[PDB]
Amino acid sequence: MKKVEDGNILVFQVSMKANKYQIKKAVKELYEVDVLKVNTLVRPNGTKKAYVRLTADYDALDIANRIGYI
Amino acid sequence: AKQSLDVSSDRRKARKAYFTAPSSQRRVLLSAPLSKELRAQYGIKALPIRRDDEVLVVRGSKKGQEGKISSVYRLKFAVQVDKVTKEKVNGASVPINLHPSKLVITKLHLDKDRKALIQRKGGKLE
Amino acid sequence: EKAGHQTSAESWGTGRAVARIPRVGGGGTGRSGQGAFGNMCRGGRMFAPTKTWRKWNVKVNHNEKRYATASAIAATAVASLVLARGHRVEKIPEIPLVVSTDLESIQKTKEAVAALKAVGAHSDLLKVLKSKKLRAGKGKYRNRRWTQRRGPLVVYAEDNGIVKALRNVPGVETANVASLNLLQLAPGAHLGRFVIWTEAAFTKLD
Amino acid sequence: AISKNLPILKNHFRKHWQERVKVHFDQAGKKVSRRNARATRAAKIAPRPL
Amino acid sequence: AAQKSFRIKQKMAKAKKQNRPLPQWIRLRTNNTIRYNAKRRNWRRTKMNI
Amino acid sequence: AGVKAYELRTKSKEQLASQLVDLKKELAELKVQKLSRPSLPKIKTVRKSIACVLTVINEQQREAVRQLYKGKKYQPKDLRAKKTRALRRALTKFEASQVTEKQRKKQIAFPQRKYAIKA
Amino acid sequence: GKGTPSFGKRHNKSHTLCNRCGRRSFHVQKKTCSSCGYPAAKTRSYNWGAKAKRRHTTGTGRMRYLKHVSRRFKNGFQTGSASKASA
RNA sequence: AAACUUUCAACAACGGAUCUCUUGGUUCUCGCAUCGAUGAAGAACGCAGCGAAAUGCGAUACGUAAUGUGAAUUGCAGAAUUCCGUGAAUCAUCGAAUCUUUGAACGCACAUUGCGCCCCUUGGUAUUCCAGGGGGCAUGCCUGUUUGAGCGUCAUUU
RNA sequence: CGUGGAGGUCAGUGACGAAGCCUAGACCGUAAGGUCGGGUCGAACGGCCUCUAGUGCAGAUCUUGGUGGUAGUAGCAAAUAUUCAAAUGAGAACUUUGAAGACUGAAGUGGGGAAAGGUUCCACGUCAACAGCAGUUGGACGUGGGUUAGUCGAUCCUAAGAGAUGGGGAAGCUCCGUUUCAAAGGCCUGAUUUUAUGCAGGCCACCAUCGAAAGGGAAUCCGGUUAAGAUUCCGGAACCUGG
RNA sequence: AUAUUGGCGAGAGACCGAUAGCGAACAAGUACAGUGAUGGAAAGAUGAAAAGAACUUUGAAAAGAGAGUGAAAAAGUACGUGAAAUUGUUGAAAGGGAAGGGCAUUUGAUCAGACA
Ligand SMILES: [Mg+2]
Ligand SMILES: [Mg+2]
Ligand SMILES: [Mg+2]
Ligand SMILES: [Mg+2]
Ligand SMILES: [Mg+2]
Ligand SMILES: [Mg+2]
Ligand SMILES: [Mg+2]
Ligand SMILES: [Mg+2]
Ligand SMILES: [Mg+2]
Ligand SMILES: [Mg+2]
Ligand SMILES: [Mg+2]
Ligand SMILES: [Mg+2]
Ligand SMILES: [Mg+2]
Ligand SMILES: [Mg+2]
Ligand SMILES: [Mg+2]
Ligand SMILES: [Mg+2]
Ligand SMILES: [Mg+2]
Ligand SMILES: [Mg+2]
Ligand SMILES: [Mg+2]
Ligand SMILES: [Mg+2]
Ligand SMILES: [Mg+2]
Ligand SMILES: [Mg+2]
Ligand SMILES: [Mg+2]
Ligand SMILES: [Mg+2]
Ligand SMILES: [Mg+2]
Ligand SMILES: [Mg+2]
Ligand SMILES: [Mg+2]
Ligand SMILES: [Mg+2]
Ligand SMILES: [Mg+2]
Ligand SMILES: [Mg+2]
Ligand SMILES: [Mg+2]
Ligand SMILES: [Mg+2]
Ligand SMILES: [Mg+2]
Ligand SMILES: [Mg+2]
Ligand SMILES: [Mg+2]
Ligand SMILES: [Mg+2]
Ligand SMILES: [Mg+2]
Ligand SMILES: [Mg+2]
Ligand SMILES: [Mg+2]
Ligand SMILES: [Mg+2]
Ligand SMILES: [Mg+2]
Ligand SMILES: [Mg+2]
Ligand SMILES: [Mg+2]
Ligand SMILES: [Mg+2]
Ligand SMILES: [Mg+2]
Ligand SMILES: [Mg+2]
Ligand SMILES: [Mg+2]
Ligand SMILES: [Mg+2]
Ligand SMILES: [Mg+2]
Ligand SMILES: [Mg+2]
Ligand SMILES: [Mg+2]
Ligand SMILES: [Mg+2]
Ligand SMILES: [Mg+2]
Ligand SMILES: [Mg+2]
Ligand SMILES: [Mg+2]
Ligand SMILES: [Mg+2]
Ligand SMILES: [Mg+2]
Ligand SMILES: [Mg+2]
Ligand SMILES: [Mg+2]
Ligand SMILES: [Mg+2]
Ligand SMILES: [Mg+2]
Ligand SMILES: [Mg+2]
Ligand SMILES: [Mg+2]
Ligand SMILES: [Mg+2]
Ligand SMILES: [Mg+2]
Ligand SMILES: [Mg+2]
Ligand SMILES: [Mg+2]
Ligand SMILES: [Mg+2]
Ligand SMILES: [Mg+2]
Ligand SMILES: [Mg+2]
Ligand SMILES: [Mg+2]
Ligand SMILES: [Mg+2]
Ligand SMILES: [Mg+2]
Ligand SMILES: [Mg+2]
Ligand SMILES: [Mg+2]
Ligand SMILES: [Mg+2]
Ligand SMILES: [Mg+2]
Ligand SMILES: [Mg+2]
Ligand SMILES: [Mg+2]
Ligand SMILES: [Mg+2]
Ligand SMILES: [Mg+2]
Ligand SMILES: [Mg+2]
Ligand SMILES: [Mg+2]
Ligand SMILES: [Mg+2]
Ligand SMILES: [Mg+2]
Ligand SMILES: [Mg+2]
Ligand SMILES: [Mg+2]
Ligand SMILES: [Mg+2]
Ligand SMILES: [Mg+2]
Ligand SMILES: [Mg+2]
Ligand SMILES: [Mg+2]
Ligand SMILES: [Mg+2]
Ligand SMILES: [Mg+2]
Ligand SMILES: [Mg+2]
Ligand SMILES: [Mg+2]
Ligand SMILES: [Mg+2]
Ligand SMILES: [Mg+2]
Ligand SMILES: [Zn+2]
Repeated sequence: MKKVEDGNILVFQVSMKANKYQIKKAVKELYEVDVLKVNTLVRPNGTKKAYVRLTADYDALDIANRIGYI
Repeated sequence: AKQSLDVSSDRRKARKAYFTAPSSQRRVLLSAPLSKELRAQYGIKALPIRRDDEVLVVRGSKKGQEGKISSVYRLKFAVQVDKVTKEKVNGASVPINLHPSKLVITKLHLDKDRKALIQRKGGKLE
Repeated sequence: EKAGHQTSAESWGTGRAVARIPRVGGGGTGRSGQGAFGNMCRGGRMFAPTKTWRKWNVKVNHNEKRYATASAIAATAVASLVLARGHRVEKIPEIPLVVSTDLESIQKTKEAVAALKAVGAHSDLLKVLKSKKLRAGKGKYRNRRWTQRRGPLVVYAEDNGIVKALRNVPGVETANVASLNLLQLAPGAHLGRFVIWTEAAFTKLD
Repeated sequence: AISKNLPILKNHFRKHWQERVKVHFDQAGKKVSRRNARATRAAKIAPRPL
Repeated sequence: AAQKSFRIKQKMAKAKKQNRPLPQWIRLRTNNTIRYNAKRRNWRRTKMNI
Repeated sequence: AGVKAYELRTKSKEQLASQLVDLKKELAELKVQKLSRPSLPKIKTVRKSIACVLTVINEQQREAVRQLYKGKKYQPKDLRAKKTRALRRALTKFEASQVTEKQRKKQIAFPQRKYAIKA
Repeated sequence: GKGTPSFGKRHNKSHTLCNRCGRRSFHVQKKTCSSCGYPAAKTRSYNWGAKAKRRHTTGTGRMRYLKHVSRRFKNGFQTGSASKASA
């Protein structure tokens, strides 16, 4: 949550068949947002996690509580 | 006695099929016989008990008591009556589980289909 | 047959301070180390294990079978025996019991029953029934589960629905003269059934 | 294993014989079927003989 | 480790999951018999062999 | 309440593909709520419905194809009858019924007579 | 040194998990599995090892397809759909 | 005389015999003929509102469609619209689908979530670079198709 | 004499208590054994005539399980060493913290990795079992959190090796061979401006592939930041490869 | 017409009755051992129904003591019966380097029958 409050990062658990490309686009397409980069990692339980930085125009935090969570 | 060839009087197989039997089959095993009253009425002896049905425990300790079948607990092979219950030490209450075969039907919840069942066993209805 | 033996146990030989039945090998599992094959080890094979090719059935001399069944028949007269052998005949007309041939044709249990009663059966049918008991053994759960005394055996000549009338009544067995079964003529090798013969039947004997 | 005044028997159970042992437990269950399957032929094969 | 295949990363993860205790509601079902997780695994007691 | 089977099968081709899109949105939204609540069984019946949709989007397009191919030598193996591998290469009635010329000439000539004894 | 010291050096797999049967029986250097026999065409069986077999024969598994073949058979391999009735 | 040792008893311990049970195992018998390149058996990994397993399923994941039944499911929470009804159900039946990663396993590899080729399509200012979406490319052999080879060899040119 | 099971019989006994177990109580038998009382107990069981066998235990270094005397015994003695006090807690020789006494002595008991483990990491909760005293502590238990890369590895390369392929052996699983008595392939554009790619040159004869987280190898750094991640994030500043 | 320790579906038994019967009546080819080929267990029973003990009290707790449930807690998720070895308390007795045994009787404890 601090990534979102501090970093402008949207953390998503993501499909393991998906790459940085497919993640970036299918975020762009699903939330109407512009993305900087997509650092990812495989959680120790078998789920890809996505660190996702939006560009300076979007305040991820505002996005976060407009998608639903907070 | 079993004069057929596709029926078994073997005690093992019997008790398996009882206990393992699926829900759809259980409905039929959980039958109650109609009341002397309801019997001359629909011209019919027994019937697969169902929910919003009315009943008289004509056996057991709960003899005489009567009510609406709250739920049929196929899983537990037992029926529950809304009105016949246990008040625990902590005063909270809990359902007793009556067996269909020890009940008697008093008023039949009726359906298009309940009707058809009754009509099919050679019954009649008022 | 393959049982006792689904192991791999070799002995351990002498000298390891322990007895020398073969022993399960390997490790990590309790079973590991224990006795095999031994007719005295747990999970052994059993000594001289039963076979299918036992002599089950017996060849009896065809002619004795007769002399037997015959003898069996002669005693179902003989008052004393029929009496001695169970069978409340304490007070039936005459031995042998000969009923009408009309019996052979009676077609409803309920009918037959009270016919048989009139002929004197009653006390005997009642003697069964008063006697269904739970098989003492384990046939109690090998579908040999109940048990009860033997009733009258009604021999007929032509079956015109008698057998299906008397089927459901407990103790009463039926038989056409042309057969006649030594297992029913002296059940348990005890001489003197309670036989009730239709006349047409009776007359077929010679 | 020669002893007493018996005959000399020649019983051939030295191969692995316990393996090839045909009990005809089904003597009955073959008659029946044979009967059952003769009847179906009469039936099938029209008013013809067997 | 500390540089393993996904193939192993994976087994390791499945491994992790099964290492939980019997969810205490299963115990309360009808006819339940399972008292405890009889299949549990501890890292310094039994090794899983890749 | 869920969606239904027949109610879909009349819904239009891209009415149908549309509903799927909106179901997947429902799901998305739900999976958010799921983690912010001690329970959400509701989810079970929306993901159940997506199935039904896809199921019917498939059924229709399939016997769309199944028919254009209906009535010609060669149609996709997955529209072909499954039966059994061996069944699927047993001789066809015809190539089995196949008698020789010389043969039928005799079958015809001397066929099995329905005779009978008695008199 | 042939005991508890020489076991010190044990930390090098002879087998990894075999792809065909997932068993940790895949001989790395010898590149075959010691149980199933991958990558051989046939699966490895032996008649002197039956408990071996019994640990793998059809039925030990999911039977993903084979389950239903007796049913499918039971009704003569029914191409088609079912109609409708009453009640 | 205690204590202690020993013996009998009562009660209580330890242990799990015995008695009685049995959805199991064994043996007999009858009937029947159906795995797979239309991807089998087997593997792995995942799938539930709350599951680790057994069972079941396959990113449509304890299931979708269909048909029969005619009201449950049940440990809790639940929808509630589902009750004179295209309709409850962890039901039965099953003819329709979905069916990850693999396996004879088939583009090549594989102690690698490793590495290419082709067609269609979409975005990036692109026949050619990158990315997303679909559909493809193993081997032996048979019938045929088409394109070819050899002074093996026939004819035909002027 | 006695046991499991079968045929017959006693219309046998029994929830008003069958079976079983206890019983320095009673009785019958030379004995094997049989019968009763009482206590415990909960669904079955017995007499007589016959039938049947996986039919009687003290041993077999017998099998499996269970249990003793040994015995509160042997023992818990290697690796210099501990101490005062507070805090917490039902509980403190043993946990937290402050003090003091010491050690390892940079060939470390320091600071990191390779193999191997797999979550042990970190937080919170927490003592039934475990840590051969203890336990308020732990690598334990319950519960959550945590592993971010164009440049760091894999990936690519080839080594010893491994091993398909045309083939050659072998009844056959399969053995031999690796460029091998093999018709073994793909690149640059031009020819297109029907049009998409047929052919117009020429080369090129290399004939798989696997095989190195220490060999070969394109390219990154410093400061900051976390309960737990960093040459992977933040910040600033670069560099390589492709287009 | 023959075969059939496999497969799908059935009916059976003078069979075994949880140390037996298939190794497995149970989440058994499981858990666990081995580098591997392989090896491979133990483990069924509260009651009719959880009515699975509110509440009070001692305790840090586990628990104990009351209460309560039930036909029975002499059924309390250590759960039907609950043998033996072996153990605690209680009662009785004997014991100068074992103990047990045989015949006989004293003494103590205990008991049948029998009379009318
Ligand atoms: Mg901000
Ligand atoms: Mg009916
Ligand atoms: Mg009364
Ligand atoms: Mg009931
Ligand atoms: Mg043998
Ligand atoms: Mg010894
Ligand atoms: Mg055995
Ligand atoms: Mg009896
Ligand atoms: Mg008995
Ligand atoms: Mg011979
Ligand atoms: Mg003939
Ligand atoms: Mg170990
Ligand atoms: Mg539904
Ligand atoms: Mg075809
Ligand atoms: Mg070792
Ligand atoms: Mg090696
Ligand atoms: Mg090899
Ligand atoms: Mg292969
Ligand atoms: Mg004694
Ligand atoms: Mg006691
Ligand atoms: Mg027993
Ligand atoms: Mg019972
Ligand atoms: Mg059986
Ligand atoms: Mg039969
Ligand atoms: Mg197999
Ligand atoms: Mg599973
Ligand atoms: Mg389940
Ligand atoms: Mg549910
Ligand atoms: Mg309908
Ligand atoms: Mg189903
Ligand atoms: Mg799909
Ligand atoms: Mg391959
Ligand atoms: Mg791949
Ligand atoms: Mg593709
Ligand atoms: Mg050709
Ligand atoms: Mg040609
Ligand atoms: Mg005797
Ligand atoms: Mg006996
Ligand atoms: Mg026996
Ligand atoms: Mg007496
Ligand atoms: Mg008593
Ligand atoms: Mg008693
Ligand atoms: Mg009982
Ligand atoms: Mg005898
Ligand atoms: Mg014996
Ligand atoms: Mg002896
Ligand atoms: Mg003994
Ligand atoms: Mg001894
Ligand atoms: Mg002994
Ligand atoms: Mg011992
Ligand atoms: Mg002590
Ligand atoms: Mg000491
Ligand atoms: Mg010492
Ligand atoms: Mg020291
Ligand atoms: Mg200390
Ligand atoms: Mg300190
Ligand atoms: Mg110093
Ligand atoms: Mg030094
Ligand atoms: Mg240290
Ligand atoms: Mg480190
Ligand atoms: Mg480790
Ligand atoms: Mg954890
Ligand atoms: Mg820690
Ligand atoms: Mg403690
Ligand atoms: Mg520890
Ligand atoms: Mg300790
Ligand atoms: Mg302690
Ligand atoms: Mg933990
Ligand atoms: Mg990464
Ligand atoms: Mg580098
Ligand atoms: Mg790469
Ligand atoms: Mg080779
Ligand atoms: Mg390589
Ligand atoms: Mg390298
Ligand atoms: Mg730093
Ligand atoms: Mg972080
Ligand atoms: Mg660190
Ligand atoms: Mg940066
Ligand atoms: Mg910059
Ligand atoms: Mg450039
Ligand atoms: Mg046979
Ligand atoms: Mg058979
Ligand atoms: Mg039969
Ligand atoms: Mg057993
Ligand atoms: Mg026995
Ligand atoms: Mg066993
Ligand atoms: Mg069971
Ligand atoms: Mg175990
Ligand atoms: Mg019980
Ligand atoms: Mg028990
Ligand atoms: Mg129970
Ligand atoms: Mg108490
Ligand atoms: Mg009692
Ligand atoms: Mg009890
Ligand atoms: Mg309790
Ligand atoms: Mg008990
Ligand atoms: Mg004396
Ligand atoms: Zn394998």
